[PDB]
Amino acid sequence: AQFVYTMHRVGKVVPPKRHILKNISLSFFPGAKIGVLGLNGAGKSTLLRIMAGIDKDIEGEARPQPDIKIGYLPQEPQLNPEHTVRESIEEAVSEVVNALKRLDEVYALYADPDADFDKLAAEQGRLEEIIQAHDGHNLNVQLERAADALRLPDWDAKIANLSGGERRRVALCRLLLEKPDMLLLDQPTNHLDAESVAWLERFLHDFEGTVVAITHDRYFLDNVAGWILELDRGEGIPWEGNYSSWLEQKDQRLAQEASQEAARRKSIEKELEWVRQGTKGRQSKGKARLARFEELNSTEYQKRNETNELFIPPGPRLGDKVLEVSNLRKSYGDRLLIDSLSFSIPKGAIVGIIGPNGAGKSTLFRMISGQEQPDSGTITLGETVKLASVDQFRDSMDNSKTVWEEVSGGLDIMKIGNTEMPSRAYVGRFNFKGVDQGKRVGELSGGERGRLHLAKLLQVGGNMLLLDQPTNDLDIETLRALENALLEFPGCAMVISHDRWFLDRIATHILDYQDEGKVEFFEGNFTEYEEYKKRTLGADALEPKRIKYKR
Amino acid sequence: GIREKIKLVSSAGTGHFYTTTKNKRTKPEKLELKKFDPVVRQHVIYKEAK
Amino acid sequence: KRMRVIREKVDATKQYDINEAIALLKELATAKFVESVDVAVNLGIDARKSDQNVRGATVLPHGTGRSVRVAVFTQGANAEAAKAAGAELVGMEDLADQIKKGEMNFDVVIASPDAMRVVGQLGQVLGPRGLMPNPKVGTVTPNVAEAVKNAKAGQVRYRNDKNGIIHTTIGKVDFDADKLKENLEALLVALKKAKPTQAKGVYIKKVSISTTMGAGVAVD
RNA sequence: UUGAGCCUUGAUGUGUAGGAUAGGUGGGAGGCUUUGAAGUGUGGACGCCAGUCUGCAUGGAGCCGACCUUGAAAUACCACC
Ligand SMILES: Nc1ncnc2c1ncn2[C@@H]1O[C@H](COP(=O)(O)OP(=O)(O)OP(=O)(O)O)[C@@H](O)[C@H]1O
Ligand SMILES: Nc1ncnc2c1ncn2[C@@H]1O[C@H](COP(=O)(O)OP(=O)(O)OP(=O)(O)O)[C@@H](O)[C@H]1O
Ligand SMILES: [Mg+2]
Ligand code: NA
Ligand code: NA
Repeated sequence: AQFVYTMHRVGKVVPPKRHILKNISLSFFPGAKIGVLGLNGAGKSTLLRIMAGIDKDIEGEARPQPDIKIGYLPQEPQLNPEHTVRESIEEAVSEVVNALKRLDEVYALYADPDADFDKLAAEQGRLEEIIQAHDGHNLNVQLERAADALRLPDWDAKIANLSGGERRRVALCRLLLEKPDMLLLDQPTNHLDAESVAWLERFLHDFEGTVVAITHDRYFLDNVAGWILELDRGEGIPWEGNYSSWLEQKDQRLAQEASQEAARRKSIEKELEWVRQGTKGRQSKGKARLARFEELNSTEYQKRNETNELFIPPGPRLGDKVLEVSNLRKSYGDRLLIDSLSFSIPKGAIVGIIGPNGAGKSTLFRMISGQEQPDSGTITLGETVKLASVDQFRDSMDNSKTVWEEVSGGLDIMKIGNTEMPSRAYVGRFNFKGVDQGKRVGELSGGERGRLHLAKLLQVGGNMLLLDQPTNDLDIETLRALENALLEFPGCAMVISHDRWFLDRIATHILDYQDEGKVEFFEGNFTEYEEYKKRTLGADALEPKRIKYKR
Repeated sequence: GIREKIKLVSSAGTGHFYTTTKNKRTKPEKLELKKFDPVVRQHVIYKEAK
Repeated sequence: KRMRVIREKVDATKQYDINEAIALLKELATAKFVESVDVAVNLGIDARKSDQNVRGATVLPHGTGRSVRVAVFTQGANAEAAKAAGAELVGMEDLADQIKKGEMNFDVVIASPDAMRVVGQLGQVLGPRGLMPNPKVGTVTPNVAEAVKNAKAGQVRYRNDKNGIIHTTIGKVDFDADKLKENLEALLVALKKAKPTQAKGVYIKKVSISTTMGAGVAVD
């Protein structure tokens, strides 16, 4: 069984001397499915950037087999805002389109005999060969089939005027149109809804080539992965099994490491007590034991686990009238997202906003924050309400600035409502508890980017929160910390998310989008929402179709 | 000791490099200077490398 | 029926000589058809690669045994020459409105290297169909009689399957062993000429020859 | 008893439009089945749930192409696939 990829002694060093990856020796075999786990900063995206060939700085040797295609989807897929849907899409088939245009230019040869045959007719064969390498002529059908299978927006739509989920779908389609042999995915379900994620995971299970996927979720991982690469601090640990068994193994590993560190502390204290005694005569003391103690005094890497410190500052006191919408309606062109929506938000409530992609979830936040003007108006907030909004996109932070400068603005004392707070203490409240204040925004990882985003955008101190997909790149630990912080909140919050479990653990009012632009509002949590649906239900259970890619 | 060692590799196409240090934490952007290249005997751009 | 007996009759688990296989090929006389052939050859080429895709045309001593109606989309004073040189469908480039509508199929697409202003279907409706050829293939050139002669002689074009397989016709079994050997040798030498810049393994992974209803025997 | 590989024999390929599950070029004409059917009753398997493949039973000669308004054509073989 010839492998597909190999890494031997692969090591990476980041600023100062930090071995994110140390001695990672691995082989990737045909038909494999690997899920890469770890905390927010472990080095998963680093390892995939190495596997994509983008990073060659590493120590060791990492290489794929020759003439195998690696399709790399990062966790920051960039697209051309000028481009429309088709203008961004065809770049994945640009060879065929460019060659076809060249054929159109060449066809004037047989009209005008200028440099007739010995100069370009021979190259016409090379052009027809590059068409033949693909289907080429039946290309519009390929594009239509891909768009149908991935539920892409119509090609006339622009890219800036696109929802985050559909943006990720465009990136997925442009990646998979290349038709590679090894997929590298960096959180491929970042902004996807339930149907999109289910289709993607079925496709991944069907994929013939190798798949290496980074995921902070567990159910999609149980679906797709064949084995897990833990990727702890420094070292990568393979594992055969499911997420819960791997979790058990991980707790056992961390408990053993904690016990060994405690024993090390014990032995070091004992030997220090020995070192701090006198010679007692003209006898040994001994340099061998001194050397043993000096080498025993070493350094161990503590886990940079976020855990429960996510600091949501308390806003101003909130009256009973918080938010009210009456007959809200919004449409774009001919497709309408919200139609005759009315609801009131009692104080203290967490509102789980759910629905498919581009259904209007983010545009609702735009109206509430006042950046968009509804057709049917009647959005209102109580006079005590102070709004703090967290966007679906992090594209507002200066990647040059450091963490502390970007969060705090450079002022040593930070004002949060009534109380002045030390900026360094406030930043450290968001797990940047060391010299992590010095890291650059661009050099931060995706999960650290989300944490810094929350830190910068919760400082306004509003007692109404408008969080749009707040747990995008976060792992389970930061997710739990955020859930606890949201629970210990005096004000009220509206959270848009696609994590059903995270939304269920905190939501008190469900705002769910449906077809034909109806936004059903339900006061209650997800358990009683499901119970209400069961009480007044409809008889069927089959959502998907799982269309195809090939042919 | 946080100033790691870097070499500025000539863009003239020859293998020639000046060598220097750089704070890889506070200055992640790659260095770029117009230095003399004795191989071609012209001031050209040198870009940071490993 | 006759399959359920020729399956027992065949011994296709070996690799046969090109002339030790003609006897087994002629043994299929118990089958009822016109018994044309579908000789197929492999290649050590990657059809995912552009530079390994193989295409062209050949000339063979005998032909396919079926007339291929070739077109000539370069009308004008050369229209009479095209019609009288062997143009089974005389439709000029400016005369493609009515003859093109009337004829919904043909043998060889037009090839007019001195005049090829016609594109066709505006979306590859003819080029994608394969019939629409290009001059580099050997159809469009300054000569007009070349296309007519190729249509009369049944010059066959090579097409590259998804796995690099090339399929071709020789004709019915009424051709003799020597004629078959000559045509297969011509095909093999043409493939030798048209081997791409990459030569991996053997240029003929496997070669087999078969009838339209009978078995397919390797030629080694 | 197994694990892996290889050769064969099968089985399998639901986008939209289309008569209805259409893998790819074929390359050609009609063959298939009557060496007993286009079916009804029955049993398993697949099942993108439409459905086509299947072991049977008396009855055993009619199912598709060809015709085209679909990007493509009709398990109507052996193929190297
Ligand atoms: N040039 C640099 N200097 C210092 N630290 C850096 C540099 N580049 C990256 N880092 C740090 O390396 C760590 C690993 O980041 P990386 O993107 O590999 O993590 P990750 O686990 O894959 O992230 P995520 O899952 O959130 O996408 C982060 O803490 C990041 O701040
Ligand atoms: N200016 C605009 N013109 C036309 N269509 C627009 C415009 N702005 C947004 N849209 C479209 O309207 C819909 C509204 O989506 P929006 O960005 O409000 O979030 P959503 O789709 O509900 O959620 P998510 O961001 O989670 O995918 C999307 O389909 C989007 O592409
Ligand atoms: Mg150096
Ligand atoms: Na990452
Ligand atoms: Na949006």
